[PDB]
Amino acid sequence: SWDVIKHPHVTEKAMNDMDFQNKLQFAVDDRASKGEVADAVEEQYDVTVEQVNTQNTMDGEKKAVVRLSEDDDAQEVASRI
Amino acid sequence: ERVVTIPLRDARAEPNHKRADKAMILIREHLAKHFSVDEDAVRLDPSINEAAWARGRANTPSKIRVRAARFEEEGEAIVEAE
Amino acid sequence: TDLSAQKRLAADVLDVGKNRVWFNPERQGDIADAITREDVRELVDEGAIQAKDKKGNSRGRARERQKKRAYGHQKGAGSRKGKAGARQNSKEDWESRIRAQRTKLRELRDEGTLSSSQYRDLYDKAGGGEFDSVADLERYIDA
Amino acid sequence: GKKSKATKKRLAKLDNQNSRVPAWVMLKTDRRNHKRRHWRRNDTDE
Amino acid sequence: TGAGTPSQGKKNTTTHTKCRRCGEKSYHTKKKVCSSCGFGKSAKRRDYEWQSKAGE
RNA sequence: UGUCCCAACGUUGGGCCCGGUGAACUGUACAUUCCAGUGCGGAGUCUGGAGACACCCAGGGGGAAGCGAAGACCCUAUGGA
RNA sequence: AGGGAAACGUGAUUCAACCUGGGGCCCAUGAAAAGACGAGCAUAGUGUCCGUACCGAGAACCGACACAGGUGUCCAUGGCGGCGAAAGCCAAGGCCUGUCGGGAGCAACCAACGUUAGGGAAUUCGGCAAGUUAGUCCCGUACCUUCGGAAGAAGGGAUGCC
RNA sequence: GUCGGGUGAGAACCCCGACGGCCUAAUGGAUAAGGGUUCCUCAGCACUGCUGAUCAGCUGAGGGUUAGCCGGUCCUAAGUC
RNA sequence: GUGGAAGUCUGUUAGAGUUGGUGUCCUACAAUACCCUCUCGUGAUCUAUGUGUAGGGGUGAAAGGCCCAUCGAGUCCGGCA
RNA sequence: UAUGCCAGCUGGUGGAUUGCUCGGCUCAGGCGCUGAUGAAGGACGUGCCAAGCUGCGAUAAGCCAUGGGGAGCC
Ligand SMILES: [Cl-]
Ligand SMILES: [Cl-]
Ligand SMILES: [Mg+2]
Ligand SMILES: [Mg+2]
Ligand SMILES: [Mg+2]
Ligand SMILES: [Mg+2]
Ligand SMILES: [Mg+2]
Ligand SMILES: [Mg+2]
Ligand SMILES: [Mg+2]
Ligand SMILES: [Mg+2]
Ligand SMILES: [Mg+2]
Ligand SMILES: [Mg+2]
Ligand SMILES: [Mg+2]
Ligand SMILES: [Mg+2]
Ligand code: NA
Ligand code: NA
Ligand code: NA
Ligand code: NA
Ligand code: NA
Ligand code: NA
Ligand code: NA
Ligand code: NA
Ligand code: NA
Ligand code: NA
Ligand code: NA
Ligand code: NA
Ligand SMILES: [Sr+2]
Ligand SMILES: [Sr+2]
Ligand SMILES: [Sr+2]
Ligand SMILES: [Sr+2]
Ligand SMILES: [Sr+2]
Ligand SMILES: [Sr+2]
Ligand SMILES: [Sr+2]
Ligand SMILES: [Sr+2]
Ligand SMILES: [Sr+2]
Ligand SMILES: [Sr+2]
Ligand SMILES: [Sr+2]
Ligand SMILES: [Sr+2]
Ligand SMILES: [Sr+2]
Ligand SMILES: [Sr+2]
Ligand SMILES: [Sr+2]
Ligand SMILES: [Sr+2]
Ligand SMILES: [Sr+2]
Ligand SMILES: [Sr+2]
Ligand SMILES: [Sr+2]
Ligand SMILES: [Sr+2]
Ligand SMILES: [Sr+2]
Ligand SMILES: [Sr+2]
Ligand SMILES: [Sr+2]
Ligand SMILES: [Sr+2]
Ligand SMILES: [Sr+2]
Ligand SMILES: [Sr+2]
Ligand SMILES: [Sr+2]
Ligand SMILES: [Sr+2]
Ligand SMILES: [Sr+2]
Repeated sequence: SWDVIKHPHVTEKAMNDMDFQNKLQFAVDDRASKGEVADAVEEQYDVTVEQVNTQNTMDGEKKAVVRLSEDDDAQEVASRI
Repeated sequence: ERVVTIPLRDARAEPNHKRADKAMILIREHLAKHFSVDEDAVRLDPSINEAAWARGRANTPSKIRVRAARFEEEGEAIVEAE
Repeated sequence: TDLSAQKRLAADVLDVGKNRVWFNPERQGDIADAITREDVRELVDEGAIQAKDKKGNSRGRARERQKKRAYGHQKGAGSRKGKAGARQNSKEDWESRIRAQRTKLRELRDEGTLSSSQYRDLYDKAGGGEFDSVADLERYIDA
Repeated sequence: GKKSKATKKRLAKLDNQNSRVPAWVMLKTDRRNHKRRHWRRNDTDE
Repeated sequence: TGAGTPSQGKKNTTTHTKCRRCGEKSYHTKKKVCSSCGFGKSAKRRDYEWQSKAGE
């Protein structure tokens, strides 16, 4: 059984999305859908996911951009891992 | 420092579409010679460049009055229009 | 120092062609440190980076010519290049003439000057190309 | 062109294989990536 | 127009592609038949005795 | 009407000299040749004479029956199509 | 709302796009299907999956090459010009990379090309090559003809500017 | 192209300014196929680049492609299985 | 006068093609290229993509033309030393 | 004595030769079927750093049991 979340995608562009747009970026299993990415993220960090955009990368993986609700704080979440 | 009149008739030896270029060379050689300095030490102020290229790359003025100064420890020249 | 990247950002921030952006010669060092677009806007305000003006062709010489020609000059045989029918489309000219003649006849009729039957006789003659112009038609109407 | 998801995975793999033999493998084996490919000089499959 | 160099410029059609079955770039995407392993043509694998010397 | 009589002058890019880059063709050997002869009768190399101090630059190509291609002609093969 | 340093216009002509009609042609007749309309409105929820960079060519494609070749589409309404989507010149935009330079009034010779007195095809298999003519308007136009044509026949005159 | 200047151990050809030019159905803008990371950044010049190179489509290391409404996906065409 | 037909004319519009120079090139920029001249350009027109026809078989307004630089019988491997 | 000829000397270039063998070649004996309980093959993954090979399969150079083995191993 493959997992949905592989690991946080941490790059300059990721941090900006984290500080300025309350978004977290993840490397995820390319078989995962936007919905499966949302669910998994909520269950792993106990947050509320608002929107998920995906992209199949030229690294053979799938990258997900997960925006959290205004109730949660990306900066603080990512900072505990 | 002195005012000199440089003849550029020898640029006619080079193909017409490139006279401006040869002019700028003759000017450097003339000053280097008449001020007893190396060509490498002669600095042409852009004013002179613009004067020679005024009518494009093929139409050079037949002469040009230039004001040049000579000095420094290594020996160099600074020239410009007048 | 190599500022070609800065030129690209400047062209975008100033919304102009790269060939029109101007970088102050005495500030290559500062422009060279400009990494972000924000760094570029900053230098723009400082005036270290500006946009050269674009030109537009003057139409003065054209306007004088237009006047001479609207006045009927500068169109002698030696100035024509196209065939006569190319200088003025003949069917197009006929449309102009025939419509003008029919409008004239139509006004004379509603006005009472012409009876529907005199109007018909003239209208059909116009359609047969009987009159060179409106004046020519009027001159005919006057018997 | 338009690449499918699979085509894309293969292209990615090829890109990854196009890296160098890690420096430590040099020391360890005490002294080349024979499969080094260039986008221009070479031609990939498909 | 020469059959050589000038006619080579018109070649931008994709025909043979990586085959799902054998991995060779021999699956003709227009015929949907692999020229190397026979995929799309036969369940059995493409094979011939002439692929080797007669007595070997 | 420079095709010609009959060729001239000029223009641009090469050519020539300098920095840098830097191949290929071809090579049995020897080789400064020329006039005659001889020879499988079409010789830089054999014979007799003549000429010939070495090396280098530029040139137009007389010769090397020049280089390139196991003659596309012709014939022959108990050959092919 | 946005955008602009600022002003943050008003009318007109000619009018690509797009809309809608009329006419003509065929021994030629110019797809199909899914779908949509027909068949109202509020609020809410859902809208997953794949592609998305960049080149697109005198260096990113094919041609062994960073090859003067080959390679589809749309920008066909930028200004002068003129019949014009022609030439030539110029904007917007792009470029100095159809990427080795330096030097000799820079010879011979070669590639492209300009000008040649008098003669004027004598040259050559042959006017090959080069040249002559040229746009537009007016006059005028033969043999022959399948009556369409030949015809821009030919020949003659005019041409700017104010 | 030229004159100044910038960077650098090093500059004809990497960058700035000026002056001088080239392209107008293209030498400009958007793209199809095809290529496949060639895109962007930093650091480099042994390799590649018709000379040089501090530059680059080159080398090293990172980064970059986000869609209910743009394509695909749906329909059927010649025709194929 | 109107009308606007045409395998109609002119036309480097786009686009297609190629008469002559027996020009340039001919270890090329190029295993068919370059320049000028020249021909077609509303149609038996040109063009993109998709699709079909396969080797004694196709396809051919017929040149033995064309079927991936290969054709009076493709290419590959095998028969085969 | 320049350009240069012949032979050698020192140093290159080159990789012959001699020596060496983790690979071949051939013979002999033994053995001999796999797959819908999804094979053989391929693709893509999988390592702290990992491009190639080998292994392995999201439990990814490996997990468990029994026996062997042994103070080393990755
Ligand atoms: Cl109507
Ligand atoms: Cl798309
Ligand atoms: Mg997406
Ligand atoms: Mg850099
Ligand atoms: Mg008419
Ligand atoms: Mg990379
Ligand atoms: Mg023979
Ligand atoms: Mg014969
Ligand atoms: Mg026979
Ligand atoms: Mg080039
Ligand atoms: Mg004369
Ligand atoms: Mg004669
Ligand atoms: Mg002629
Ligand atoms: Mg077709
Ligand atoms: Na990863
Ligand atoms: Na390639
Ligand atoms: Na002449
Ligand atoms: Na000779
Ligand atoms: Na035969
Ligand atoms: Na116009
Ligand atoms: Na260069
Ligand atoms: Na009539
Ligand atoms: Na021709
Ligand atoms: Na055959
Ligand atoms: Na066995
Ligand atoms: Na590895
Ligand atoms: Sr990557
Ligand atoms: Sr290529
Ligand atoms: Sr033909
Ligand atoms: Sr061609
Ligand atoms: Sr094609
Ligand atoms: Sr089949
Ligand atoms: Sr078989
Ligand atoms: Sr002798
Ligand atoms: Sr010679
Ligand atoms: Sr109208
Ligand atoms: Sr894009
Ligand atoms: Sr483009
Ligand atoms: Sr091209
Ligand atoms: Sr401009
Ligand atoms: Sr260069
Ligand atoms: Sr004269
Ligand atoms: Sr004659
Ligand atoms: Sr004669
Ligand atoms: Sr006349
Ligand atoms: Sr160096
Ligand atoms: Sr780049
Ligand atoms: Sr016609
Ligand atoms: Sr025509
Ligand atoms: Sr000929
Ligand atoms: Sr000629
Ligand atoms: Sr030839
Ligand atoms: Sr027409
Ligand atoms: Sr062929
Ligand atoms: Sr054989």
